[PDB]
Amino acid sequence: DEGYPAEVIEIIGRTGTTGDVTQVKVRILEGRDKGRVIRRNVRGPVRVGDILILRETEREAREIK
Amino acid sequence: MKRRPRKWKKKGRMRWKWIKKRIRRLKRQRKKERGL
Amino acid sequence: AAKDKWKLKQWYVIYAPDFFGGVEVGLTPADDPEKVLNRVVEVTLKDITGDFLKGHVKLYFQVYDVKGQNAYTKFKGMKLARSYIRSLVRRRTTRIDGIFNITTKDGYKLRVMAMVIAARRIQTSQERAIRKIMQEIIYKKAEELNFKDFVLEAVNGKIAAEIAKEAKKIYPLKKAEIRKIKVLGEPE
Amino acid sequence: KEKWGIAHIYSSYNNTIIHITDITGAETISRWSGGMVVKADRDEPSPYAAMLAARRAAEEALEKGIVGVHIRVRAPGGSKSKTPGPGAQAAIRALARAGLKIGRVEDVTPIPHDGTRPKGGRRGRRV
RNA sequence: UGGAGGUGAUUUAAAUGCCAAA
RNA sequence: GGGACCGCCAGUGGCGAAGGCGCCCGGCUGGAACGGGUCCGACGGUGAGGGCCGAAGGCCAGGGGAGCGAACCGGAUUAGAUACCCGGGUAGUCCUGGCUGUAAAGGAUGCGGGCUAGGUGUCGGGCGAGCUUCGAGCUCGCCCGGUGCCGUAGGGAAGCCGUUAAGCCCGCCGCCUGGGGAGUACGGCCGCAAGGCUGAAACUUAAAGGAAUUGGCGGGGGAGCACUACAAGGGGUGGAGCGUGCGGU
Ligand SMILES: [Mg+2]
Ligand SMILES: [Mg+2]
Ligand SMILES: [Mg+2]
Ligand SMILES: [Mg+2]
Ligand SMILES: [Mg+2]
Ligand SMILES: [Mg+2]
Ligand SMILES: [Mg+2]
Ligand SMILES: [Mg+2]
Ligand SMILES: [Mg+2]
Ligand SMILES: [Mg+2]
Ligand SMILES: [Mg+2]
Ligand SMILES: [Mg+2]
Ligand SMILES: [Mg+2]
Repeated sequence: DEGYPAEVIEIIGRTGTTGDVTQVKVRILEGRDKGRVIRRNVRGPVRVGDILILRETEREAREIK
Repeated sequence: MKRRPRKWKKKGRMRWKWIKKRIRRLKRQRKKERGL
Repeated sequence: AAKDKWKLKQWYVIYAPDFFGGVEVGLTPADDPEKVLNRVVEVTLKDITGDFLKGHVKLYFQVYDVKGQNAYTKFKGMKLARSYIRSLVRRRTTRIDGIFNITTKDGYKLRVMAMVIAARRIQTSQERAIRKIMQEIIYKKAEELNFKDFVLEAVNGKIAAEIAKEAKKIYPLKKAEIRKIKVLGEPE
Repeated sequence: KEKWGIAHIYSSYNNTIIHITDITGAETISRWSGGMVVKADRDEPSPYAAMLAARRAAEEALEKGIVGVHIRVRAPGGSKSKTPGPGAQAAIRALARAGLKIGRVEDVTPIPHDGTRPKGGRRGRRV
């Protein structure tokens, strides 16, 4: 309902039609899946140590090269 | 018909298969007009 | 209404046939005891006897008799897993198959599929010789034993060991197996 | 003791079907497809639709006493494609997250030994 | 290093060449 | 219950004159390689006329009909869409007995014989040596016959070919003589039909055709770049009246 905080640990690379999306790896900080590491797509500038708020934690982005 | 493999090249002409079909259509008509 | 129709079902216990131990293998729901007949259940050999080696052997049991909440089964067929056989077949080896129709001592009709893998490519005459050896061994075993003993030796690996030992004289081998068994008819 | 069932998963390029039955295969517990959870034809084969359908099926099965399942996943096979669509693994993962135990996993796509001829002529689709 | 084969796929629509050069 | 088809193993691997031939067991039958102090004794090569074989499709009689699918009937796309795409569907594809005799039927390379550096794979037979779980097994070397690659002399317009010649020599048969008109007209033979084999002229034309080079282009591939490109943003022009430049009248 209020989402789950996750923390950025690694930057993978840019993607998207116009290069506007970045793929990152995050570690969940709260909820049922605390501690798990999954990769995600993020819009906007981001750096290591940022914290995202996820509305769901069972979708994982397709790996890029 | 006799083979002329030079005719199958496509530069500056239409496809040989369809020229052959057109000729055969035209030959049937002359044959039918002969027997009458 | 739909939840009402579900509550009418009862759960029946399924047992393995007599010569496999007659142990419990699972439960099936059904509203009328007659509808349980002829249902088929597949289990691995590892469940019947604990050993992590024979986990790619699959057995089929078919229901024939219901008494109370228990259903009893008969042996129907055996098969090896697809991923296991698909891993033995490689390039630069040779695969020999032979499919035979047999009758046991007590008039049971079986069809048996056996397979052999050789270390390299071989000539077709050597394939024919190996296939002939397979046919001889299987016919003799079928004439020798009863249905239950034949099935037990077929799944325990004894027949395959005999076939490999006999066929090493034509070419060194990599594997030898009974790939598949299906029961075709029963005595009267 | 333990009531175990079977999850049949059918995956193509156009849709996904998740069908939970009992151990013998003859009695149906639940059955959900992609077109029952999403409204766009374009989204029927997507992984997210697979997750939604799998969750619905798992809940319906859990309420009726099933504890775990064995999984049988298939493509259309036959003279059609032999490769499962994108929604197979997503459906497999969502069953375990919903509370069922998972048994053995195998694929049962039907494969011919040189059978019937495929549609499209001797040149195939020309797009 | 340079070659020869095989099996798979390949995300809407998109026709034409006039004044000239003289 | 039914009709068609034999996956992986499978290999510039095997067999056949070519077309073609891939589930297993049994019967009949054709050809080739190797081994050979065996027999005959030039019995040979090519082959005008003539004969037989010959993918798919088609035709004539009788069966069969699962899947696919000319014609055709619907749904879309489009300026139109007699198409490409989607849902159906007759002939045909399959079996028996005949006719037809055609393919980029291409190794685009007719067949027999002698000779002219090497190197390296693989299939069949034989010989020698060494191993071995004693296997119709494994490794290495040599001879003959098939089947691939790289290459010296030589050849060639070049691409390339090179003991599997497109090299040097000894034979026989077939075919060609600038581009079109034309594989047409007329005559003849063959076929149930569809068609096959044979095959000119009047006239027209200065090139047609081959192999390779430098660029330019692709609704081909890769690598890079730009606020007169986009993405993320801030402000606008296009609607009104007026200043000024241009077309027209
Ligand atoms: Mg020529
Ligand atoms: Mg739907
Ligand atoms: Mg198009
Ligand atoms: Mg143009
Ligand atoms: Mg159609
Ligand atoms: Mg050919
Ligand atoms: Mg040899
Ligand atoms: Mg050779
Ligand atoms: Mg060379
Ligand atoms: Mg004539
Ligand atoms: Mg601009
Ligand atoms: Mg912009
Ligand atoms: Mg204005």
